[PDB]
Amino acid sequence: QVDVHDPVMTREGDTWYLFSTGPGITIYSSKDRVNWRYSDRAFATEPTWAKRVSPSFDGHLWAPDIYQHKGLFYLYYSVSAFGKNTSAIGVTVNKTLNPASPDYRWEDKGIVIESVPQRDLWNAIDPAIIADDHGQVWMSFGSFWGGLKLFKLNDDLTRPAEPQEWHSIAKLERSVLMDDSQAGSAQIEAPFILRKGDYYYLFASWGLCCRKGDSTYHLVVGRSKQVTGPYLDKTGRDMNQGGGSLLIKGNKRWVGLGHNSAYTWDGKDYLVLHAYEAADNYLQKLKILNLHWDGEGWPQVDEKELDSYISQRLK
Repeated sequence: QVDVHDPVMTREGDTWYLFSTGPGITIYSSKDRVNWRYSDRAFATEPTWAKRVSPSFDGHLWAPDIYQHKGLFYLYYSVSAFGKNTSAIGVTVNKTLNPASPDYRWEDKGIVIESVPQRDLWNAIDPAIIADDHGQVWMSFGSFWGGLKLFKLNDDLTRPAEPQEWHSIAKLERSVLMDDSQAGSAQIEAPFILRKGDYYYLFASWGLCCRKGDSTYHLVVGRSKQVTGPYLDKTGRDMNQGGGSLLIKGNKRWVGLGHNSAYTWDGKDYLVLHAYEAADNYLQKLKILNLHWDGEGWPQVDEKELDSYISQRLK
């Protein structure tokens, strides 16, 4: 199976592209969303500014997002360090995703936004891009600290619009009296927003990833009429006060899962995530699940598809 973390996806013409946390942002390609061949790393080495944001930076970019805009491909990515909020989200652009195309090259546009310890009570990782009905485009992001944020992008989608317009969209408990440089116990990260019908649906990941056997990582969801919130769960609780309705959690076979994306392709909806295979040393694996919608306007997935979806890494 294809091992990925924090997977996003897009489609250029007839081929699917997948992007994963990994060196330079790992890129895979597939004509059927099942059998995946390696395509490229977006960055050969790393972004030139990466080390001054995060001195210890190991070469692994985190938590990508892929967004199509005015004929161009915008790939957001995160530079960070483990357990810290010395982080930034960058964006690099391409005219195409086909590596053998002469127009293929990724150009770095640099830092969209950066978090600084003791200044910011948020962590500048885990971008997701969403457009609204008024021609505006927003970035949602965040992990731990004071939770998840939404801000308006400027016209080229490389920086916050000025003047700035920000909105908190999901949070868990934290006292400001805590050391600002510490992650805290607000185990929440990785917003993803999908427009469906009259609602925007905010997915987030709760609990702890990356922890083999002790991983409690799972997905919750809420929904809002406006992209800027408030996102309420099934019981009517704002996600800004720790609301969020269980979408999918793990079992004996898949211990922890999350950091999801979500897409509408050819009139059908899909959930894209990673899940830790307990029979394979808890190694993250791509899972694509059919995303359904009940008669009350809430998403639903069949967890058995954690087993029935079996990706294949080709050579």
